[PDB]
Amino acid sequence: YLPPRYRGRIVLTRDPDGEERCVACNLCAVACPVGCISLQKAETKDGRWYPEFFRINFSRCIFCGLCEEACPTTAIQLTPDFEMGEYKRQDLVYEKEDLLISGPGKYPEYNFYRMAGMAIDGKDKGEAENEAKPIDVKSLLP
Amino acid sequence: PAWQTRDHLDDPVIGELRNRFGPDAFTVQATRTGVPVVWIKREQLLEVGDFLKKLPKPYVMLFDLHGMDERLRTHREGLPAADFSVFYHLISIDRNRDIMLKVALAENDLHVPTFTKLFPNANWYERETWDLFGITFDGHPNLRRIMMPQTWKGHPLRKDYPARATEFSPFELTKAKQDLEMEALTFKPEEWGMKRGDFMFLNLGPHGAFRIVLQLIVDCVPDIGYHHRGAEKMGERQSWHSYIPYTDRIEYLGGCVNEMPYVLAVEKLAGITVPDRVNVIRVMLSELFRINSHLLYISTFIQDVGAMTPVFFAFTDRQKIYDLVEAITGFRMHPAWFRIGGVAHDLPRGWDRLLREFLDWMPKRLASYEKAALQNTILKGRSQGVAAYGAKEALEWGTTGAGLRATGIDFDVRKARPYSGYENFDFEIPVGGGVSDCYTRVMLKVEELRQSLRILEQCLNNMPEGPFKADHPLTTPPPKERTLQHIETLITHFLQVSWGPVMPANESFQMIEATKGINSYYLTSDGSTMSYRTRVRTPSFAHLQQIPAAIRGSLVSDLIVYLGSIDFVMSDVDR
Amino acid sequence: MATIHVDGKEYEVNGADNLLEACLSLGLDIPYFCWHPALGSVGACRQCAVKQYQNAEDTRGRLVMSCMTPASDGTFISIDDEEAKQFRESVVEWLMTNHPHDCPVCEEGGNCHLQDMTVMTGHSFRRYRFTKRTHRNQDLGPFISHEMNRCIACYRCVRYYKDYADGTDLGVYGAHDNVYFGRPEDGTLESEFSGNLVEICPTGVFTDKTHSERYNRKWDMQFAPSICQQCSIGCNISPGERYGELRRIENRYNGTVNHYFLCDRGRFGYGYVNLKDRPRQPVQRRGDDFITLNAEQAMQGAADILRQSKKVIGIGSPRASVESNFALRELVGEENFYTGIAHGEQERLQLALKVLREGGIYTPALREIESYDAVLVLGEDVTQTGARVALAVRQAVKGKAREMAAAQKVADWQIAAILNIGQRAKHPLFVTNVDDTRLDDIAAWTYRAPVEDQARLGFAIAHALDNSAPAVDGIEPELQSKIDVIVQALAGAKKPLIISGTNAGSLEVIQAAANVAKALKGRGADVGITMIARSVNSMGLGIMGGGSLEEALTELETGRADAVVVLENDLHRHASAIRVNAALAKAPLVMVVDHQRTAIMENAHLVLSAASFAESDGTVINNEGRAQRFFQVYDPAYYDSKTVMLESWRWLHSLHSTLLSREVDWTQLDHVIDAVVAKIPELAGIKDAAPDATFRIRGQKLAREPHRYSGRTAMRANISVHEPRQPQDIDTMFTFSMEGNNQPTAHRSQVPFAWAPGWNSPQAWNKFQDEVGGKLRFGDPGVRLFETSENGLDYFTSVPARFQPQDGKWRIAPYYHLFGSDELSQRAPVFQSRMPQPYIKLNPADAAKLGVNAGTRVSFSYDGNTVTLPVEIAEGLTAGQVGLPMGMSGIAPVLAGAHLEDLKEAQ
Amino acid sequence: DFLTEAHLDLPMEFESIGKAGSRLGTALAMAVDHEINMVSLVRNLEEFFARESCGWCTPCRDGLPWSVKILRALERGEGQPGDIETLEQLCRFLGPGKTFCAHAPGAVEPLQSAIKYFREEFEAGIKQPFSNTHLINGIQPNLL
Ligand code: SF4
Ligand code: SF4
Ligand code: SF4
Ligand code: SF4
Ligand code: SF4
Ligand code: SF4
Ligand code: FES
Ligand SMILES: [Ca+2]
Repeated sequence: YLPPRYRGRIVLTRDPDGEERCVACNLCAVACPVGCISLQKAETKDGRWYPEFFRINFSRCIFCGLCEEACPTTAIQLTPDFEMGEYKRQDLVYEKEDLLISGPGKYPEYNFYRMAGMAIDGKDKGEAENEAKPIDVKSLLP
Repeated sequence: PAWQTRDHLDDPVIGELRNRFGPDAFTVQATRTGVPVVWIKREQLLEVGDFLKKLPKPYVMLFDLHGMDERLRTHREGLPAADFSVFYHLISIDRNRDIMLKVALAENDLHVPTFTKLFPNANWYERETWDLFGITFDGHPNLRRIMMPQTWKGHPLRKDYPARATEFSPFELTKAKQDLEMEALTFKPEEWGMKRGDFMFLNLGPHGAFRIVLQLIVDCVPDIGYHHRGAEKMGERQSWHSYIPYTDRIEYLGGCVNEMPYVLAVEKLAGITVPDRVNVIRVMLSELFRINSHLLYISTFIQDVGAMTPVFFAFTDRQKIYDLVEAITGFRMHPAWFRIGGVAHDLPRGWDRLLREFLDWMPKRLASYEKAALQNTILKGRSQGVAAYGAKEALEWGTTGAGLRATGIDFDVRKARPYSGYENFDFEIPVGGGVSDCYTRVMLKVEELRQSLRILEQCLNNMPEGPFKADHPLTTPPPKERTLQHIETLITHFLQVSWGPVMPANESFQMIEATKGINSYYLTSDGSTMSYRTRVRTPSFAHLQQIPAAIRGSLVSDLIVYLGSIDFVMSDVDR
Repeated sequence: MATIHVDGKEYEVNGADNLLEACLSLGLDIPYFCWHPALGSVGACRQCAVKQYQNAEDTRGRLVMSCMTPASDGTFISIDDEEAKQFRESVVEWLMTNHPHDCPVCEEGGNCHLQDMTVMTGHSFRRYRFTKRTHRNQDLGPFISHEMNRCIACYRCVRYYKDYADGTDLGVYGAHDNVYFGRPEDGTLESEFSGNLVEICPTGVFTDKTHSERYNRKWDMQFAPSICQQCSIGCNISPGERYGELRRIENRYNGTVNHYFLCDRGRFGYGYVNLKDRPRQPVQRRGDDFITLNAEQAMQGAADILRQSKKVIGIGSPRASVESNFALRELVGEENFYTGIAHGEQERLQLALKVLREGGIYTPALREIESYDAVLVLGEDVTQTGARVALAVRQAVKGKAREMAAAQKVADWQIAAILNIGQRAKHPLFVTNVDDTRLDDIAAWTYRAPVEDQARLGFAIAHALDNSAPAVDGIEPELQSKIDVIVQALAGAKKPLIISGTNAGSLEVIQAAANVAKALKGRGADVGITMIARSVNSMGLGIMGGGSLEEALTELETGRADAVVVLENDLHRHASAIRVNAALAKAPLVMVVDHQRTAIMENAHLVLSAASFAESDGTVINNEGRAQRFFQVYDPAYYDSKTVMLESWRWLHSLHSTLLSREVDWTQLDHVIDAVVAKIPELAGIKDAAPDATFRIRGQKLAREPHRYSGRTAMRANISVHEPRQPQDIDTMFTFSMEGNNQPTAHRSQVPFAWAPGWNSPQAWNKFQDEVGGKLRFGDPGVRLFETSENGLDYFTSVPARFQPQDGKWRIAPYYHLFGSDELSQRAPVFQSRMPQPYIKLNPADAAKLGVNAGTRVSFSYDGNTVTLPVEIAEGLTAGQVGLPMGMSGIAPVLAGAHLEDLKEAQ
Repeated sequence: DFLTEAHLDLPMEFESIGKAGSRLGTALAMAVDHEINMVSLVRNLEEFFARESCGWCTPCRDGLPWSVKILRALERGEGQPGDIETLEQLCRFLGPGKTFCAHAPGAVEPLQSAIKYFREEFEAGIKQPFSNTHLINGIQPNLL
């Protein structure tokens, strides 16, 4: 039996539309006291920021959860699962394919791009939350 | 507010110091430590110190002695010109007041007279200051390195000394072979302490692992520093928010008790008064961890000097306390749940039924503990008069906690200097009959465990409503739901977790009653997002320093019983 | 000068300054957006509000703006007044109503002035519940991305671009809360100084597009103080590295040289460092096969063949450091050392050096240029070569409006009042080129002519200023009228500036400019002279000396030189490609020490993996003569362990010791600099350019990384989970780590990056200066090698004859481009689209005689080769001339002043 | 600034209208009868002033549209309890010397007088409670 807030294995989650939630903002990497996160930003032709690589060194990780609370997209979360063990320390280094799970985890509904002003596919300018339509300077109305 | 900057000129100790040494003989610093801070010259250190020892309500205890580098400190308005400094924290129990004396030093002349004649507990503190800084204490009998080994070149708390292990060359085992050969040839050069001497010199190594060199008891010399983790140095290389996990590991049984003095001290630099719900939540988690530590001390105490068959049921009760902690915070040990301005989350919605189940469960077990320990004769006969000390010995060696309270000195921090809203609770302070020994200390802890359960009874029935985080711009991090929707809250959260919160240049100081003795945090801000100096006063350091004074005239079995009775852990001692 | 009372305390400040720049100099934090130290005060954002009292007894005063308020004697202000604090919080609150939720995906995040001021006011709670305004974006070209939603309408971008930089294609559109900053339509920003908008804009509207391909936050950067390598001006820069690749180029404040601004070639031309084609290991040829060697093997292998050779010659480079050329000179001897530039380029460079050292006329620094009252530009197309001088000359031309405003008692910081008083009045600026320049919008007169005609106007101005100067017979009355206009403005100036350079390709233009400066010096004027050179260390290589590259090629093809050590030089730019490739095939041993892949390394026998400026240390000497030190940014061996990239001076010194005593010597940087000072007295100042590797700030080494640098236990964890040791620097005072010092008040001149508590943006440079907009607190880095000589020169009497066209022969008129003419930066992929198509420019009468129009591919012959180019039409180009783009792929800069024998339509 | 029936029988001079809390202006007066809702009248006024801002200075360019949006909420009946105290703060911080010219001080002069003399019609707009945030599952909020 584990409580919901248990600080075991670190995963990266997904949007309800099915895209990866991480926007490679590097706040989780800097807020970690042990320095166990390395990542690089990439950008799609759509314009969506996403991580080119995501690397967590689980030999160094102390499972403090400061990365989860730093994340402004709810992408990185700590799950109730302590079942880890390896013969080699090199196999404690997890890449993005070992971390990205198929769903949204603890926060089923939050999508960051719906908040964001930046324009990606499916959300042009004025299609975000509390956002009006763009008015051109050449418009006849004063 | 209780955090605003004060010079404490209305404290009555300054006026009699003015009438004794003149107005030009010292200099008063305005801090947020809560105590007067006075800069004296090193030629007057002993005169000022022995004057405070025979005041009509005298200062009897040297709380802490350590140093600061101060060379890279840019905000130094009002202070005298110093290249290094040594601070002396003194406590008067009868006035319920403290004073801090600061001696300024130059970089070429790191020399100050030793304080050991007045206060005996200063011997280990000056050795640490000699170890971590390069201040020489003239007149010290055995001024050797107490943390690092004896061939370690360099003073690690100097600001030119690199903090990280990666900055040095790795463990290539060039020095491991030499340290192994040195350890294999363990011989006495008559330098490891006083060592006057026919005599059998024996090293015995046993809740923590440390070495002691004993003369067969004619002379005993603890060798510590085997658990030095550089926690104080770590404060210089971490932001105020990201340092919080390191606080939890100063004491393993402490948990959220250990985080409490640090967050309260940071909140004084930030100028944050927290809401009432934060106060009751923090007091709740601290009394849960205090109960867990006390049950561990009573459990382990009954096992070594008695039959351990009935008391093994206490593991199930500690499992219930760990399940309640990881239901609230998330993780069983090292929660790192206290935040600057509040806590990490709100209480989850089923907390009340679990706490009520624990409060219903506990009195039957507690009364079985009282029957098992108060009425027993064998352990009582093996614990009465076993390396005892009194009130004069306690105040000399800086012994606080159940030790000091077992003598007639009624001194708790939760009643004398209320913190975290402890003054709105109904609890009693148990006290002994003037003799501190192994039976009296355990009996006091059983009484404290019952008072802790009374505090938890008031927390469940008078849990108020409102936020779990203060409304203040330095509350780190902000509430997450506002961060996920509002740009100004997102901007504050962005800079706080990355560059760090900016604490303005000041010095804060908090003392709390810990699970074992009094634990404190003395923090200095130079205006940056990291601490300039972090000082952690742990009571176990004083408690382990006190043992050669009391054990002299006893057997090795009495040493093992005395070490098992004192409230010492080596993670606290070495930090 | 003046004394003001702030928040009860009392301070001494300069009376001429306003209250914002007074209080920021004292370390009092006032928030601000629309004010800039370079741009002046306009009063738009209303963020700098303080409460002002009439005297000490007035308890209730009024809110004023400190950027718009003079710091007069007797001023009583309160920054921390409660009503002032509430209003300053409200200004941030009003800006936060329309700001997008974009900080995780904003490239300004962690380096954002709006983020810093929002925290500094203490506004963290949103009350506004209504909709936000949105804007669409524009395409601004390959360098700058556009996101108008983040704009706070501070007007800094338009005030920089139109007023300061004199760009024409950026403006403000709309009205009320719908104001839009940008271009009238999409397209590339035309200004050569567009890239300073990323630092000037306090938000993330204008961001670096070259950095957003490989983005990282500022706290993850590794910084070093460096010098720009793209031309001779010597702008101080702060390059940032992450994961072994150079990421962005930042401006490094230097109050003597560049201050807040860089040019676009410096800011965006760094991509050649990040090429995959660069050599990373030493490579030795074996017939057709190639063998990879380590550092020890390469030195022992090279010195075995070099011991058997009978004569070894050395070819230096103008783009190599002073320590690298000297080490090459020490290895072959000074009798065998050649400079690597052509003889005609060498002759113009030593004459340019002669007038600076022996002319007796002071040569101004780049910021001192803005104080001069008249500017004559002879031959140097200065916007395309030496672009920051053109920015400095625009500010000098605005000095007339500052003089009129000072007479009317308008303060120096009130910029909109000064501009209103001015009304297109300018200090006189006279430029001469072969075609139109980018300074033509502000020039009093432009003279488009061949280079001998530009020199002949220069000698005639000197003869009309002094009777002893030699005269130019044959001047027509139309030109004679204009010469009188220039002479009356020059002689009537209190402080004239004379600008020329080596890029015109004429010895006579440089001779004409020294005659004008001499004639003004005899009149009593405080005259300055400025010469622009070609490369980053052109002036340094000229002070060292040596024979020309043509002499070196002679010693190869006449058999006497058995071996040649080429150092960081692609010889095709300086000499004919067919001659170079033939003469390097006769040599038994050719050794190249270059960081870039060049064409001459195909047949070379040994290549050494030299380091670029990002991976090296050294001293460069700029056009002024200032010796400046550049420091290594990152260790390239840290990430890739097979990388054997060493400094050029470290490779050549070790080779000399293995040649002498068979033992390699990996020397330290201060030993090489000491060796320079002893042998060459003219380079004695380079010792004092920077301190040595034993310099400490109270026992600490200067830090390269910010204190919150991340990923220490995960950066290299994909190769080995065991953390390696941190790279150790024995050459310089800097450490390859964050465990060091970067305090604003630390007693040093070399600042790797600016950061302060509460100031994460480029506005943190105010904490490092003595007064804001002034000099660095403990002095700007860099030292002048030579002082002004006591006595001057004689008048040059070598007046050229007037230019005459010839049938068949076509003179080559040089055209320069900021994004194409420089050797390293044209290999950047972002410069491939910013550079224009290759062309050939013809007079309309000459294209009518040839029978072609715009767009026709025409063929010509240079040195027996054939190049076909499409024709462009140039009305300002005089007949008999032919415009070529210098320094491109195919057109060497040695071609300036050459002749094209044959020209006909391509078939 | 608006004036009442009690403010008649008072001379049309600059300092006489000045001591009555208003400005004499162009001296061309406008009468408001009992059938005009004051909130709608002020909303029309602020809409003109907001859209006629030149856009140079922040408290005019961004402060005045916030006032317009609050008044539109008040006119429709969607006003929240912190709205009227925001209008008071806007009037204080858009006064003389705080903005770049006198446009913004002239804009808030009808607004502050109409709240002072006709607070009951502005208070009638407040029919909805305060909420500017939406619930997020898995995150407990900070309960004030
Ligand atoms: S996991 Fe979260 S904090 Fe880390 S880079 Fe991705 S979005 Fe940013
Ligand atoms: S849980 Fe803590 S140690 Fe582990 S990756 Fe996250 S921040 Fe780093
Ligand atoms: S410009 Fe600054 S405040 Fe705005 S989204 Fe970017 S980082 Fe955040
Ligand atoms: S684009 Fe940037 S610099 Fe220009 S007005 Fe907007 S915020 Fe200011
Ligand atoms: S002017 Fe020259 S040195 Fe300065 S940034 Fe431009 S190219 Fe670099
Ligand atoms: S107050 Fe005046 S200057 Fe400011 S935005 Fe309004 S109209 Fe423009
Ligand atoms: S900075 Fe002074 S009003 Fe904008
Ligand atoms: Ca180096």
